[PDB]
Amino acid sequence: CEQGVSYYNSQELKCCKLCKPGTYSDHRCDKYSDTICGHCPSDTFTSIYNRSPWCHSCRGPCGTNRVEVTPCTPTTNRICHCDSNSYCLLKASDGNCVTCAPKTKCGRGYGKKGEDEMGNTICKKCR
Repeated sequence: CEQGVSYYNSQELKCCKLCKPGTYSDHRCDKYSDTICGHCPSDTFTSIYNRSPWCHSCRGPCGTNRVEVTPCTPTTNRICHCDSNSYCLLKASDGNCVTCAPKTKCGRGYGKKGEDEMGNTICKKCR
């Protein structure tokens, strides 16, 4: 069977179509027909070609101290990032930041030189 297109159905002894992101398996394939895929209901999603019986619930609204970098769409879960003044202290596997921390502010006579791998400010002295 073809990757991200179909899967092997041991009971029907044939490959059956996978459902595209934004859809889920409404009816498995059988001797007569191939998979029947339904549209994800509102506030739900599927991000990969799947055999899912239902779509996944989108995580709730981000909030004031977060920016909604990725909206909740039939193919995308909602993704929340820290604002530009902060960096993430604990990331979720999908990139969603659970915990934001403010970036270090450079003191008087200092300025931004760049950021470290964690996203925090690196300060240099101004000449």
